[PDB]
Amino acid sequence: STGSATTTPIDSLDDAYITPVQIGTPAQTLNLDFDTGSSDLWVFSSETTASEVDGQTIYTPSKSTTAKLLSGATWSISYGDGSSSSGDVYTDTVSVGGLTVTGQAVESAKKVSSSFTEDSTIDGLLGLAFSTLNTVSPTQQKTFFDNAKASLDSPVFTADLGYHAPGTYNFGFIDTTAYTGSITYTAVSTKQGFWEWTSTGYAVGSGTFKSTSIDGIADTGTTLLYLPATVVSAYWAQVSGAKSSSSVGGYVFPCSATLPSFTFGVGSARIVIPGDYIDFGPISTGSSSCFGGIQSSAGIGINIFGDVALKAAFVVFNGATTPTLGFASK
Repeated sequence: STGSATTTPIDSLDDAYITPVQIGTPAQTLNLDFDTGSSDLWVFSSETTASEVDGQTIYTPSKSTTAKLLSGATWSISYGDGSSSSGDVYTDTVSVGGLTVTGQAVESAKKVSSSFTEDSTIDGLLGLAFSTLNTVSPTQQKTFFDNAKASLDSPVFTADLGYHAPGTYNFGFIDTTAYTGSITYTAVSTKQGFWEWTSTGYAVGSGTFKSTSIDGIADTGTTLLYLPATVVSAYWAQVSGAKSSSSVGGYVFPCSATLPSFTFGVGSARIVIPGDYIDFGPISTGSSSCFGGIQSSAGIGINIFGDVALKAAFVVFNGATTPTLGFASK
């Protein structure tokens, strides 16, 4: 089997991407944030505290003839941005782009943190990291990809995120018309539960490539590119007037600036992030200070190849017995 679904930016900045997902019988379609940096499929639901729902579409398990409470199971998750959610668990039929999994754990939110309530465009998350990170207790549950894997034509999914435009998540096949050149594959460590890999270096604009190992994670659920402070300083030093602002929370730059590109290495190959992709717009409405799309990871503990980086590539998440990542230009 295969599946193919369009993913759409939630706003004009590409802060996140939503992908329609069919849950239950008859189908309830929710728009979920596909997150290769986490491993829970959770949804706003009829069980979510009413004051914490503001415009999201909810899953109502009592209206699904295939829903079954997973007795005793609870979940609770915290994300790198400080947001969180928790609740109980049903199993139900879940379909993405024509690919159907029966008995998928659907984690129903009883509580969500304010940032989720305040974003009416995201009805939940669909985790695509390794199932070892799934938070369901006392019986850890598998991700949608893990459950689908055996049925797929090939044990892979691909992320083709758009810049200010829709893109595609495919399951079970590699669309050879969706990229240019060849796909360069690179080794993955699953020791932390992530799609963790080592970039071979970087360049700023037309500058020379610096060969240096940068370990980080391919994370579709993180907006920005978080890299070591040395690398980030080298980038922003090429933007007149850019500076790190403690009060704003990162590097800002004059909105009148033209940003240089940023290149990262994948083996001997190179992925170029155009300068435009690094502009996240005014820090507040009407400001002439703009927020940068490349930020320091120094306070995170891990480097994160988020959407800023991934949207410049066609990305293969190869879930074979020994997982690998592939990157192609497009």
